[PDB]
Amino acid sequence: PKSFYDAVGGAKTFDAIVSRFYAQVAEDEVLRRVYPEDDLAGAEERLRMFLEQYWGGPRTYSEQRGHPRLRMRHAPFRISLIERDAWLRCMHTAVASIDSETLDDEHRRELLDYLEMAAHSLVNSPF
Amino acid sequence: KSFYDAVGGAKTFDAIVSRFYAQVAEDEVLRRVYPEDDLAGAEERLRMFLEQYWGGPRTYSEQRGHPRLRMRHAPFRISLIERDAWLRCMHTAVASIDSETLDDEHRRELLDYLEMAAHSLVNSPF
Amino acid sequence: PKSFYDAVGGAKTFDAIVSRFYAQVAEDEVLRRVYPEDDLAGAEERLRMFLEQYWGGPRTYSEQRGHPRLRMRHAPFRISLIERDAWLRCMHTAVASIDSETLDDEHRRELLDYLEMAAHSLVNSPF
Amino acid sequence: KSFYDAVGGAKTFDAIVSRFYAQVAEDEVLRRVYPEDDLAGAEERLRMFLEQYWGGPRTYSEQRGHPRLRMRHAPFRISLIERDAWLRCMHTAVASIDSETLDDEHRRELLDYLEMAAHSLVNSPF
Amino acid sequence: PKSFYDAVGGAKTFDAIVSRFYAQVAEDEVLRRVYPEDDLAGAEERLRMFLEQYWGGPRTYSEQRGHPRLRMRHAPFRISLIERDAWLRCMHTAVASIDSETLDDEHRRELLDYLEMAAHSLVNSPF
Amino acid sequence: PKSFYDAVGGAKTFDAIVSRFYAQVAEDEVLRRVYPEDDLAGAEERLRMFLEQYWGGPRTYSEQRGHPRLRMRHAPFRISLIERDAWLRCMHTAVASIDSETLDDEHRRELLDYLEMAAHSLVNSPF
Amino acid sequence: PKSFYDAVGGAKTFDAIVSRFYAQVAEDEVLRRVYPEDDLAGAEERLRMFLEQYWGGPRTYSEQRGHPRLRMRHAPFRISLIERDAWLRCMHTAVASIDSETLDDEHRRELLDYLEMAAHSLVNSPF
Amino acid sequence: PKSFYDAVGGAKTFDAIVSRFYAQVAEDEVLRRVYPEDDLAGAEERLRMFLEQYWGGPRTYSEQRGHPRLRMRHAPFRISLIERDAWLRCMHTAVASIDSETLDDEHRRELLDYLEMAAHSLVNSPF
Amino acid sequence: KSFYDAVGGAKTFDAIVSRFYAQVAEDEVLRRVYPEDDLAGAEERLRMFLEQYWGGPRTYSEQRGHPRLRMRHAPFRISLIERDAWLRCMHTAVASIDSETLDDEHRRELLDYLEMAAHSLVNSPF
Amino acid sequence: KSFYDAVGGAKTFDAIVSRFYAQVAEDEVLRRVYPEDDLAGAEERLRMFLEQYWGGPRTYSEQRGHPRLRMRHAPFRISLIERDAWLRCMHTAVASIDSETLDDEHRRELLDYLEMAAHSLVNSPF
Amino acid sequence: PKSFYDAVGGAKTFDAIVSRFYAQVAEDEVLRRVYPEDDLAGAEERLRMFLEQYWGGPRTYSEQRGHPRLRMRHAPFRISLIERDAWLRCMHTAVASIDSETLDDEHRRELLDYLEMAAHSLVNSPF
Amino acid sequence: PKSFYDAVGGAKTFDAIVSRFYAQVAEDEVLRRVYPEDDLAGAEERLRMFLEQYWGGPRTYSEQRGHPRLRMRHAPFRISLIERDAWLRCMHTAVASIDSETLDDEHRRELLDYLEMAAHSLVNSPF
Ligand code: HEM
Ligand code: HEM
Ligand code: HEM
Ligand code: HEM
Ligand code: HEM
Ligand code: HEM
Ligand code: HEM
Ligand code: HEM
Ligand code: HEM
Ligand code: HEM
Ligand code: HEM
Ligand code: HEM
Ligand SMILES: [C-]#N
Ligand SMILES: [C-]#N
Ligand SMILES: [C-]#N
Ligand SMILES: [C-]#N
Ligand SMILES: [C-]#N
Ligand SMILES: [C-]#N
Repeated sequence: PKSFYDAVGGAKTFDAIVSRFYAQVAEDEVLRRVYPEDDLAGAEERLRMFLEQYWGGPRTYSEQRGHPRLRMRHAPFRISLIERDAWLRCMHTAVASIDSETLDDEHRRELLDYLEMAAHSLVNSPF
Repeated sequence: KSFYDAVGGAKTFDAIVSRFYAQVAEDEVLRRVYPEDDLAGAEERLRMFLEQYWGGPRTYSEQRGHPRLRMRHAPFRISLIERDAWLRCMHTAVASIDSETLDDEHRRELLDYLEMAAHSLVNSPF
Repeated sequence: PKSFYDAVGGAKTFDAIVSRFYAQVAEDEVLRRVYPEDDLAGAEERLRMFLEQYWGGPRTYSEQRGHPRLRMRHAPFRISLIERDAWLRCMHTAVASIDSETLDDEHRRELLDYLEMAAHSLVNSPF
Repeated sequence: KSFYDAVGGAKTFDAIVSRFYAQVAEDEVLRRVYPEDDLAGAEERLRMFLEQYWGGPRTYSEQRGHPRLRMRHAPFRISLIERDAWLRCMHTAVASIDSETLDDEHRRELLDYLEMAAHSLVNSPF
Repeated sequence: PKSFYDAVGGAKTFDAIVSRFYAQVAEDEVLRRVYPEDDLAGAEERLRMFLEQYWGGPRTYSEQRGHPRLRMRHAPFRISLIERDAWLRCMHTAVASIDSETLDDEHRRELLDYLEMAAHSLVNSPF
Repeated sequence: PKSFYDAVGGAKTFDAIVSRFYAQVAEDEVLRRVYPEDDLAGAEERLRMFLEQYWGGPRTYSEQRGHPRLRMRHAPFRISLIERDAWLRCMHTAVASIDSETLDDEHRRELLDYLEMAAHSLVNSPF
Repeated sequence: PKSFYDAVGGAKTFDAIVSRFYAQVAEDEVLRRVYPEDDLAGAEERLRMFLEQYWGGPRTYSEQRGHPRLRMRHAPFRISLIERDAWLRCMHTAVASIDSETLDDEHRRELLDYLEMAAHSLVNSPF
Repeated sequence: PKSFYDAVGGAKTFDAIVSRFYAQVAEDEVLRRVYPEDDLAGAEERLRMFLEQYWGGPRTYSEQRGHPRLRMRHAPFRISLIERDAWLRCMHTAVASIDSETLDDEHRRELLDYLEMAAHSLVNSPF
Repeated sequence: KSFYDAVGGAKTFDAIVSRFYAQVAEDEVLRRVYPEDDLAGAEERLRMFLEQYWGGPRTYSEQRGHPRLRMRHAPFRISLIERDAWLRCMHTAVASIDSETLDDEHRRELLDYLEMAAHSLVNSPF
Repeated sequence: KSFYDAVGGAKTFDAIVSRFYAQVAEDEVLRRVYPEDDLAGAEERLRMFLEQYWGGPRTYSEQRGHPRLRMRHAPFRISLIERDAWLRCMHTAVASIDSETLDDEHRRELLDYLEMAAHSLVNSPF
Repeated sequence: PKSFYDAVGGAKTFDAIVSRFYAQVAEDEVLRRVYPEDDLAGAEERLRMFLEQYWGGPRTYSEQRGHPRLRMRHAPFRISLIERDAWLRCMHTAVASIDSETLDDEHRRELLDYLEMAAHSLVNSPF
Repeated sequence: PKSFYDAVGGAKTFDAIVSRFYAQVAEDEVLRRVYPEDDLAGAEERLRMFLEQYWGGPRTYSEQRGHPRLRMRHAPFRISLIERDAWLRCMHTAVASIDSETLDDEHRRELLDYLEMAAHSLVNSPF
């Protein structure tokens, strides 16, 4: 279709990204100890639902979670440039794992531009 | 041989669920409850769920994860009235399938399942 | 202008109501099992913040928790008429413990009418 | 006026549940699922629950604690067959109450609840 | 004659089936959400012990856990055809991983017949 | 037949005993440290159900929990004479709180003889 | 005499400071974008209660608001260096309006050192 | 009585102080949110053991816990003047509950002086 | 009647444990493991524990809390050697009590208990 | 170098444990506590544990998992009577092993251990 | 270069040993049941920290945790010869994975000699 | 280049800054009392790695040190306003030792703003 979500391959693509992302998080010395060790599956699910929604996919995230209120969702954690950069490192790996046939050069840039902006907007701590 | 295969698999479930969701679209009661405009996503997810439920492809759980139907319906006020409207549309959809595709035994099992599941999802007094 | 909140004695009144409500809950065969055993302090605080906001007091609740989304916040719990009635019993006890000088008949009635309707609107289970 | 008082309260619920459980005793399907002999305790617990549910005395939760119906039914295999037999018996018991006592709207409300609750408690394929 | 347990290679075989089953579970989007994430080792062991006993091996299971009472042990979980099918998928691959020298065609048949019947018997939910 | 259960006032009596016992348990320097502190309500309920069943009341305990297997259910805890004595002190207080019209002298003596014997039977540790 | 609160003039002084502070906030281009849009009366009350309690005066703050969680209560708002500085300007203005007889050199310096450290510590945003 | 501990009545006195102190904590708006709600028995016990040891009594505290290292022990907690003042308020109440024959004016003063100083030494946060 | 009362109550326990801890002070193996000087506190706590264990006053748990003997012995290296020295001191202390106070059956019961308890507290290979 | 190898390894532990469990089968006290008939699995598991404990093969943990002996003995009432019967039978078994295979130092070390462990496993006043 | 820590490659080497140790622990049937499943990252971190300090590197361990007090750290666990042997197997594998260029034959002997003596010193249980 | 780290000269710049910083600490009357007593070599290395990572350089800090827990890591040390100011003096001196060609006015301002905020936020002591 027309939606960014469908253009990039819909649910299959977002599951692939968020899934490979959280696998990176597991091996990430920084983020390993940020994400609640006991709730890894649920965390992945919420991030996927959110990104699906954001890019014009299902609006399930909002029905389940409310307005994103990301600032307040991340308030429990001390996110400095170090966490921001680790998150982006993991996400860049995840996104780079998607072939160019599925994910355009134009769609890739748009996505990465958003992620880069969003991650910085959520920094809430000097260390 | 799975139920899914026995009843004609993908074509049958697409026929049922597309006919069901075409009805929802024109149903006063249900239009009020389903998200406001394009029911394309709702149709896809329902179809995928039923296909996996009856032994077909596992693409529902692949795309939506472990089923948590009560929680997924929780945002919506499903009273007896919505339940009955849903069941009417679904009975209509199933009735559109011929006896050669969906034999009497499989028809009864499918309908028995859907009625009880629909009752089990009622989550609101109004 | 005079707010319902100030008219009824503000923070002090709402703290009396909610604390006494939560003390009744602990004593209630139905409800003591519903409220998470390990988070009664926070639970009490969130209800208090919500009610203070609803009735014209501080708007901290919305800042901290977003839109009330009460249906989704109660979704984790099977609330039938039995839990609704037990909730109203406890709340009625709590409200009755406020004197009439503080909470006059008119404001008492308005409060109780709201709580009755709100409790009825949160029923989400047959049993 | 609670629903409980409107329909005649304890007198009515004892009449409904007495007549219900008298049928259970002779229903081969249900006789097999209920504990093997004296159905007095099962009758008393179902009656107490219904009385509390509809706004009467709190004896049920005082004696039984917070309602946990799915878990309390979990030891028993309640398939569609048991559900239907339970419902048949309940309808038959409710039909014994006159219209002066249980008017049309209340009768409908009660039956609607019981049908929905029974579907919601099915917990076995056979 | 020989026990079923000894005939198929006893503890080593049952350990292999159940550990491979449990690794499949972790990679199963349906089932990884159903098994308590904090208790996977203990859950594996209990299944292992049950199976060893059922097939004529050590009766430690009964000593430690009492009668199987599998219906009540599974009551805490909503097991529909979806979870039943996912369980059978994971178990089928685990069993398939045992070679024919260890696990006869006749024995393999008998084991699988039982697991398929038992998994179906434990469905307790419409969804 | 007349059950001991009915003779001593049935569900109401057993609820009063077990509820008062557990309130003693909370003020007990020995026992408050033995009972998992996040599970006191479920603990109270299971003991109530067992005691109702033992004395000829509802057989719900057996349905929900199987055979009592009290030895194996207390195996997780180090029960020495110190814990036995503390348990009995609290239970004696709880039983003493029931009036003589509800619980007459001979039923009281029978109930207490059983509890004393049962408490001693669950001793599993030297300290 | 004894407490910092009494030494500096108590309720009188803190009302003078915070009222003058929050009258500054109302006209402040930076801060009016961050404080909740209209009536700053509740904001002033809460800040004043907090400061009064912090310095050893009445415990009204915690009685009405609970245990201080300043980071979380500020988390809804974007407090960058710009807002921190703006807040400190208003506060320095407010403190400078108190004469030396009421707030002597020693207490003035102590107060301002604290406010400086506190404000810096509440920065939670890059922009 | 030659040791401070013995002079003031030993174990009985210290149990009474710390017991009553912890009861005050539970009623304290500031402090009940600071002490982990699932570990109150243990926390009371550790403080008792520490205080017994500090004042010339049993040296069990250091056997069990090592060197006090109170600063590091309190590092997980934001202790500002507000928490310091509330702790001291609860402790003054506890100490005041002991008669003067048991704890005479001279020992009371030494104990209070120490507790005031120690609470101040543990402040680690601006709010 | 409690074991505690049967053996003469406080006087007997004070006699046993005082004589026990007087031995400890001169036992080179035990002197090395008990904290370095005044064993008055250790003696008090052991006595209170044993008095409560055998049905006497609850002073032990009142002052010390719920018993956690393994954790309380954990700071100390109790090998077979320390276990045997402790047992010998206790045997010697118990032998100081006459048969009129501590009859043959209660003596055996006490000794059997101490032996079991002492073995269960060994926590070191050296 | 391993205690297991020093005492003659598999042959020795099979010798000790087989003769031990032969005694068990004929022991009134023990016969009552071990599972009612074929002591074959019990013998196997004890042997494997002792073998692993003393530095031999890891077959025990491979087949049985992390050791949890207290919990594994919990189902059985092991009073001092059962402890003493077990120890007698074990001492008999060990005494059937000659000094050249099990020298005086390894014998004492083995017996010290078995005594301590058996004492630590008493879990019942009767 | 000078300290043992530098001689063997410092932080890099110790991270490799401990990390590889903890991977072996996860596949050890004895030890995976001993280490708290919910705290593996922290466990590895604390062991790394301790070893780094012990061999003359950073003294962060003592700053954060105090004197090692390893007997008391291990008291919560039943460490018999079986656990001792499993630990040493895992650690020997981890150490053996370090090349002889990084870890001298003389430094390897010294490291392993310490580890073998320490593991034995921490045995605290018969089974 | 594009990362802050690269734009300001990367490894060379950070080594120069932190080398010059820690050379001062050694002879600083205030700071020498707070840093571990002798060889400030490890401290310097650790601070450098941290700042390099923080500004988008190598991840060597998290690789060797884990996730930043700066508050906890400074917890052992009494950092009042005096130590804060002494630290900032030494750091401002080190930063001033870098020429404008290497370290932009723009980048210098950003770096200094961060260091001031970070340092203020790490104050953990009244004295
Ligand atoms: C900047 C570094 C970030 C870190 C360290 C981080 C970390 C976390 C953590 C620890 C959680 C809680 C996990 C859970 O329990 O759900 C979370 C939640 C979440 N994050 Fe992030 N995150 C970062 C950035 C982002 C970004 C850039 C996005 C979107 C573009 C995002 C979207 C979400 C969503 C949608 C949730 C779930 C919110 C909910 O509960 O509904 N995060 N994040
Ligand atoms: C009782 C009457 C029912 C009503 C009024 C109802 C209504 C809805 C609505 C409004 C949604 C959200 C649609 C969207 O995504 O925009 C939904 C989702 C869904 N429904 Fe129903 N539904 C009913 C019964 C059922 C039954 C009986 C089933 C299957 C047995 C079912 C299966 C599903 C599934 C699989 C989803 C998607 C869940 C997810 O993956 O997020 N529903 N339903
Ligand atoms: C009908 C019976 C009700 C039951 C059984 C019930 C029970 C609960 C429970 C168990 C929670 C979770 C406690 C927590 O952790 O926060 C909760 C949350 C809450 N409830 Fe209720 N409740 C009922 C009705 C109401 C009503 C009538 C109101 C308002 C008038 C209300 C307002 C709230 C609020 C504001 C929260 C916190 C939501 C948040 O997280 O922000 N509840 N309730
Ligand atoms: C679906 C068909 C049903 C069947 C076959 C069934 C059967 C049973 C059985 C066998 C028991 C245990 C009886 C005993 O104590 O010996 C029971 C308990 C109970 N049932 Fe049902 N039941 C059904 C539906 C319902 C419904 C619809 C309700 C209420 C709306 C209900 C309410 C209860 C209550 C309150 C108990 C006692 C729970 C307790 O306090 O332990 N049942 N049922
Ligand atoms: C139908 C799909 C099934 C699902 C989703 C499922 C899931 C579960 C879960 C979540 C548990 C609790 C894990 C724990 O011990 O903490 C469990 C326990 C257990 N399951 Fe299943 N299971 C299924 C089928 C089966 C089958 C077919 C068998 C036997 C052939 C079985 C045997 C057991 C046993 C023996 C336990 C441990 C009971 C105890 O606590 O003693 N399960 N299962
Ligand atoms: C001798 C001292 C005793 C102690 C220290 C003790 C303690 C405990 C504890 C800690 C639990 C587990 C609570 C939980 O986490 O669920 C428990 C369970 C239970 N206890 Fe006791 N108990 C004692 C004696 C008794 C006696 C004498 C009886 C019967 C007269 C009894 C009956 C039960 C029952 C029925 C359960 C629930 C088992 C289940 O899970 O179904 N206990 N006890
Ligand atoms: C750094 C610059 C600061 C800014 C921009 C700021 C801004 C705000 C805002 C917008 C609110 C919510 C206002 C409302 O209720 O409508 C608030 C609340 C509050 N602030 Fe600040 N603040 C700052 C620093 C401080 C400092 C330094 C303190 C005390 C030392 C402080 C103490 C408080 C308190 C006690 C509350 C009320 C918390 C509650 O009970 O809900 N703030 N602040
Ligand atoms: C200044 C206000 C204080 C606050 C808010 C406070 C709070 C706390 C909290 C929350 C804990 C952890 C509870 C636990 O799990 O053990 C704790 C531990 C402890 N506190 Fe305090 N405390 C304060 C002052 C003091 C003072 C003045 C002393 C000594 C006179 C003290 C002695 C201790 C000891 C010995 C522990 C246990 C350390 C251990 O784990 O061994 N505290 N405190
Ligand atoms: C096995 C040989 C034993 C040795 C070497 C030993 C040694 C010790 C030592 C060194 C202490 C600390 C003394 C102090 O306060 O300075 C202690 C405490 C104690 N011991 Fe033993 N002990 C042994 C066996 C036993 C036995 C068999 C019992 C009781 C049956 C026992 C009961 C106690 C009690 C109640 C305490 C005080 C615990 C507390 O409240 O902190 N001990 N022991
Ligand atoms: C104190 C007297 C003892 C008695 C009466 C006793 C009795 C028993 C019994 C009845 C069983 C279950 C047998 C079966 O599987 O059918 C058992 C299991 C076992 N016993 Fe003992 N035992 C004693 C002491 C010991 C000692 C001292 C050890 C080792 C030092 C030991 C090691 C084991 C082991 C390893 C098992 C198998 C545990 C498992 O893997 O499931 N026992 N014992
Ligand atoms: C003998 C076999 C051993 C076993 C079974 C064992 C097991 C454990 C376990 C389960 C923990 C708790 C993990 C945690 O921190 O959550 C732990 C902690 C620890 N162990 Fe071991 N360990 C053994 C030997 C050793 C040895 C030989 C050393 C030193 C060379 C050591 C050093 C440590 C340290 C430093 C900690 C963390 C202490 C702290 O909390 O600060 N362990 N061990
Ligand atoms: C406020 C004034 C400060 C003082 C007095 C101070 C002092 C110290 C001291 C004494 C240490 C331990 C040194 C050692 O390992 O021997 C340390 C560690 C450290 N500091 Fe600071 N510091 C201050 C501010 C800062 C700031 C602003 C930063 C970064 C923006 C910082 C970053 C670090 C790092 C990364 C460590 C090592 C943490 C670790 O990996 O263990 N410090 N500091
Ligand atoms: C549902 N649709
Ligand atoms: C159900 N009766
Ligand atoms: C903040 N005011
Ligand atoms: C212990 N003495
Ligand atoms: C054990 N034998
Ligand atoms: C800190 N440096």
